[PDB]
Amino acid sequence: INGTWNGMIGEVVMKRAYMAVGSLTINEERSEVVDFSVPFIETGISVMVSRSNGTVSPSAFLEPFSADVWVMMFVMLLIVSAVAVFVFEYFFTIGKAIWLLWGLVFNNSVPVQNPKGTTSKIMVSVWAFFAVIFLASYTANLAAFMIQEEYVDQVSGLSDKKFQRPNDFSPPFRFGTVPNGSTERNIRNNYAEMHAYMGKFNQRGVDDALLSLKTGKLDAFIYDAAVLNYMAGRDEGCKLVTIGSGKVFASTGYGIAIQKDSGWKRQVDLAILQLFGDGEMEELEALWLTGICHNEKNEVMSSQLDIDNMAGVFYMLGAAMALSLITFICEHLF
Amino acid sequence: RSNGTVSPSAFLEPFSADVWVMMFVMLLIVSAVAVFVFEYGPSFTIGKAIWLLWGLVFNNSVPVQNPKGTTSKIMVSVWAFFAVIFLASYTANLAAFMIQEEYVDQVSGLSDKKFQRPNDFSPPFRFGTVPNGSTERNIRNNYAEMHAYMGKFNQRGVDDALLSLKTGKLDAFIYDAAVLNYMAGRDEGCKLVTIGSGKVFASTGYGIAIQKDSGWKRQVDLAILQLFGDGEMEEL
Amino acid sequence: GTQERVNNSNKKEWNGMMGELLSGQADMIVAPLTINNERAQYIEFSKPFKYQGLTILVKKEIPRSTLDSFMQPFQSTLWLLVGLSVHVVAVMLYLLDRFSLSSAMWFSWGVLLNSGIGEGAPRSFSARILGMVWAGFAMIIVASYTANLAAFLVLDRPEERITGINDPRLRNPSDKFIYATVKQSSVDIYFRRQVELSTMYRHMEKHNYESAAEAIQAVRDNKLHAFIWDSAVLEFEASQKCDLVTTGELFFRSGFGIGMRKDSPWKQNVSLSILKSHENGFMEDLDKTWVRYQECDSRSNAPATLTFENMAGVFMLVAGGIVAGIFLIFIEIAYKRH
Amino acid sequence: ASQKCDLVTTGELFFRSGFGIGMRKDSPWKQNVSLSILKSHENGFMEDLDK
Amino acid sequence: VICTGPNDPRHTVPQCCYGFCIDLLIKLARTMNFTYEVHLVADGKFGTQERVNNSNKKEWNGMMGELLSGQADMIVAPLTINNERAQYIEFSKPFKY
Ligand SMILES: O=C(O)[C@H]1CN(CCCP(=O)(O)O)CCN1
Ligand SMILES: O=C(O)[C@H]1CN(CCCP(=O)(O)O)CCN1
Ligand SMILES: [Mg+2]
Repeated sequence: INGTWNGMIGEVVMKRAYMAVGSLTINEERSEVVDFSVPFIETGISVMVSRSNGTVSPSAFLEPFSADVWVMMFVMLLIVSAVAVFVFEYFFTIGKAIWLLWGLVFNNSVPVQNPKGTTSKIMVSVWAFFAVIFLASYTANLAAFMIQEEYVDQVSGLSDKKFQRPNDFSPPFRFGTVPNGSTERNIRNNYAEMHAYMGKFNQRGVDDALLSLKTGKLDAFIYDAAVLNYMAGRDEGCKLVTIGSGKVFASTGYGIAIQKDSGWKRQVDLAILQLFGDGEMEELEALWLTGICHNEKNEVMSSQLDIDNMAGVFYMLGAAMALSLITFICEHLF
Repeated sequence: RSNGTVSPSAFLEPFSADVWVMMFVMLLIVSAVAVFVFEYGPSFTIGKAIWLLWGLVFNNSVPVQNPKGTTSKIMVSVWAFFAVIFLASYTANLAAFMIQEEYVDQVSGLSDKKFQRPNDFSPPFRFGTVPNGSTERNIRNNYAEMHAYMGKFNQRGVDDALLSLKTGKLDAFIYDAAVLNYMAGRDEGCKLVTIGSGKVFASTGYGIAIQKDSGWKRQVDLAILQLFGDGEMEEL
Repeated sequence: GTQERVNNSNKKEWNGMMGELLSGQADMIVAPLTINNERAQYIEFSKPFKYQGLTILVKKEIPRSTLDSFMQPFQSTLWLLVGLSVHVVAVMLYLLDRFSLSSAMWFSWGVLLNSGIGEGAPRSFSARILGMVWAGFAMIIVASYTANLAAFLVLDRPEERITGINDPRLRNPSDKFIYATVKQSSVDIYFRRQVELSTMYRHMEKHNYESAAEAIQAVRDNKLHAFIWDSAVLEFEASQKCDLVTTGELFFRSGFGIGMRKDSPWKQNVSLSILKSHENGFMEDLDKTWVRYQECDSRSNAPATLTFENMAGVFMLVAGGIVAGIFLIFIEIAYKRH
Repeated sequence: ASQKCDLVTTGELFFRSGFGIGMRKDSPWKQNVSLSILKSHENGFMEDLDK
Repeated sequence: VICTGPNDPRHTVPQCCYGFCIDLLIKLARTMNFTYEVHLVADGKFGTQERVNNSNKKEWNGMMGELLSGQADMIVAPLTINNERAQYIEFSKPFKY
């Protein structure tokens, strides 16, 4: 400000201090007055979002049995009906037999007309046993499939259609960040339309942004990677989620500021590299930079069913109704 | 370690007895109400209605004759809906009740009838130990019947004893606590387990042997106590 | 016993059994007294007569079924949709039969659920296919409902209890978990001396009790969440009263010894006596007489049973249907007469 | 693991490090190279390259 | 860019190479005026410190050995920064964490 520096950087430049140990970010402009050692922690521009349930499965009802199994069952039923009708004739039509078999497969939900004989009765009993086994297996597999997990939205590190052109989505994406900071300046310098769009959302304070995200008034919070990671692990639950470390924007790190020509830069760099190699960095991160939900795994949730979940079955019923109407119209002539 | 099966009475676990009695009373009340309502060849009877309701409850498998009344049809439909809901709930609860885990017999340890009175039990417990050792002498000095019984189960070799235990040739292996724990921590799978640390017979410890009247004993003891207090013992 | 400042002078001194032994008011300490470095620098401990560690007490609340009503699996929207769809299918079947009545409605109702009263089957090919599709849809709906109910019941388990001292819930104190202690014992010294345990010590400093009995009673109630007293006492309490359980694993191995002054002509004899008692079997007899006995064992948490919560809703609807039938019988008879 | 559909990178990251340009000691390029790397990181060239 | 190195016959057949590292090298060359001549490491290994059948003499191999010997002036590749390699050569600020 006004040419002169300020804070830890200013004190180091003014010669009243030799090093500045703390959460200092390494940048090009700041490296022209002081010398930075190898960063001991990585950081950047990250986005925090909220977890989504995601337990819908419109086609789940077809999962238990593959199409080949269904076709084989249909062909076997047709063959059994034909053989039964032939046996009955040898000792009432094919349509009646197929209707009876269909009713038997679906737990005898319709008042079918039973045939007369002994071989026919034996075949009907065998088909009933097969239908019972098939229904039990289908119900068991459907129950097994009903277990659903929780997923996280896939964002390609600030390079998604939701961030470049949010207007495309009917519920436009609402992403915000704290203004009057380095993140806002970097976003404005790099992108123009995105900055103008995000200007409408100027949440002030990390706590305010977290509260807005939890309530739902905001869709994503753009901030520093390290701060977001620290805040994620100290949340009441596991709703807040940070994108992977491989999709951060403007990667940088935290370093130790030293005078331009001090002679300790090599020693400190070697010491930090030795600490990284030995393994104390992981222990320090676990001891300090780790919350209750930091290592939490995706839980298993059993949500209920709604109209959209029942998709397909209603579509199948509508298709059957349309086919019945078409057949009635066509056969009305002859 | 064992596996554990399902209890013979598990088929009644899903519903409490009060639920069954309430269902029976509700069925009786519904049958009586239907019989009364039917007033306003196949003569209707209370017994026939009760049989129809009972058959239609589980899976309406048995043949029944439906009533000719109007409100009787609505009553039967409501009862069928209740029966389907009840059957679905029972099946779901039974499926949830079939998830069972493993368990350990939890032997008291050298203090129960298993190691004292094996004859008055199922086929006698086959517990053994490696002969020619301090454990054998301790058992002989402290017990006589147990030593005589174990004399016929002399499993020579720790590895041999473990192999015999795995194949069922032995029921229990009596040995040193630390060695048994270390072996249990490296055995294939998790078939072998060790009794709890709170049920160990003739407990002792591993120490450092020093001179008869050396002055380093106090320093060594204090250092060991400091190591215990700091927490490095758990890490080691 | 614990070293603390008198708050009046700058001289610190022991309190309790340790202070009494040092003050000369006693020549021995025959009671549970863990051996630690702090207390070993002033008095002499004999060989341990009871090895133990540290455990945690848990209330182990009985499981309950989260299910409330039979409508949980399906939202009201699905119920309304199926109710309208059954009528739509019945009307379509009646129209198809007429072109090429209550019978269609009865058939639809008997096919959807298992009433068994929907007699009369369609004779047209289109009506036959529609009935087959309706039966298949009803079967699929019932199967989906049963599967969802089973999945919900299976995944309905109580919250996991504390596991050891490394549990993150313990490392991050909150306003719900308490896990107090006796406020003057070896546990307090151990937790204060720990380097990476400042948060836990600070949290426990504001809730420590005055005696083990009070802490156990509080745990039995809803005032306390956990107790970290010891293992030889917590296990006995759990065995005697199966209302509480012991969770986790021992994390501070130690033993009980006999306390005596530095210059006492009994240390060697007492240690030899303790060793002889351990070897011969006297200690085993004492443990069996006073410790090795229980009243009610433990049982792994089993699935809950459907209580009258399941009855609520279902029997309410049954009663409502019976009332509706009793009310409508008169109207039906009057309509028939008219 | 993005163009195979049968390989998965399961686990957490350990021994965090970074890729750098190696040169001989006392070379008149270290400062300029590091400044260029920082400028590329800030401008967004690295993001474009990664994409 | 032309890319001279061994194949599999110890001939140095010149292929053409490209990618992230090549783009970064081109950008660096544009920023600071200097020409380049890329070639592949004959050994084919990143580099480590090993012994020899003769007397115990420290020596590197791969890219590190080539750079230390003097056959190359700069290394442009996915080379990690560690204490062992930092005592002999100088690393720039990381371009990928
Ligand atoms: O630059 C630094 O030295 C500090 C300051 N940072 C705050 C970033 C504020 P914004 O998100 O850009 O508005 C946190 C760590 N680095
Ligand atoms: O006393 C010792 O010096 C050793 C010997 N121990 C072997 C015990 C042999 P057994 O179980 O009594 O037959 C193992 C550790 N202590
Ligand atoms: Mg049926």
